[PDB]
Amino acid sequence: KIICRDVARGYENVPIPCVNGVDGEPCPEDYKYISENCETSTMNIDRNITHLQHCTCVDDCSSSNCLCGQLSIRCWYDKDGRLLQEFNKIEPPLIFECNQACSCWRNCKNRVVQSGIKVRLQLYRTAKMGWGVRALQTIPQGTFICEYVGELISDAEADVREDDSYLFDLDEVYCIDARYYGNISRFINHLCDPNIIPVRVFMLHQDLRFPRIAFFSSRDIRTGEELGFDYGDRFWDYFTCQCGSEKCKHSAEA
Ligand SMILES: Nc1ncnc2c1ncn2[C@@H]1O[C@H](CSCC[C@H](N)C(=O)O)[C@@H](O)[C@H]1O
Ligand SMILES: [Zn+2]
Ligand SMILES: [Zn+2]
Ligand SMILES: [Zn+2]
Ligand SMILES: [Zn+2]
Repeated sequence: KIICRDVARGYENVPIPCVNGVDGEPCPEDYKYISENCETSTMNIDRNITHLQHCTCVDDCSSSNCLCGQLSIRCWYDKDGRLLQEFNKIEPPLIFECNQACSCWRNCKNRVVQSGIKVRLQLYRTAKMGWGVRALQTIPQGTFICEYVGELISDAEADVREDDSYLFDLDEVYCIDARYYGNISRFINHLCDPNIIPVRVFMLHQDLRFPRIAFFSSRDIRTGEELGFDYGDRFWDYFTCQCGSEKCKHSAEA
């Protein structure tokens, strides 16, 4: 049987199994699973602790006076760590989580992304799109899913790389390249009917060149459902969409 118990090798809060019920391809081995972003050449990230804006809260950061919440416009997390229904899912705001400069505790309410993966996912072989990721549980709208993790590289570097299949733009542009080093998010396919959205988030640094990319569910997700986001019209403008949705706008057909 083609199967891996945990492609993350214990690095995430939960296992991420792999299965293939479709064809003869073994679990992918042509990359290195990493749970946090890496660098090869240095990006010279502004890690200066004194450049962090931070809050003075000594409660759990649930009040509207939390500076970090104000930097985000408001804290968009409800009491359970889910995005509020009012969250702009078309044009998400930048999220500034609490950090090591804040007065609050590490368990405050403004630290969802930095607390890591909580939902049960599976790497699996799709019918027509290669590998994909699907839910092994129901997941309410607004739930943090996973971060787009990979190798941070410059625009000029991305421009000369052989394989652009695993690039996520941090638009002056830097990219996250998950080709050689990446997490579960490298396997998330494009869907014309998407159920997750990427959100830019700041945690341990606030170097605006380098937002981290957090996927949140955009609606309730059912068990077994493939996870997917909108790669965008510019990406689509070699191969055509196989999402198979009645709404597909990028197939060879339509
Ligand atoms: N909607 C879609 N239709 C056809 N291919 C898709 C797709 N979304 C993603 N892909 C494929 O997946 C690549 C992005 S990386 C996503 C994981 C990939 N399916 C894998 O097996 O490793 C794209 O280059 C394309 O090959
Ligand atoms: Zn606060
Ligand atoms: Zn806080
Ligand atoms: Zn704070
Ligand atoms: Zn489609």
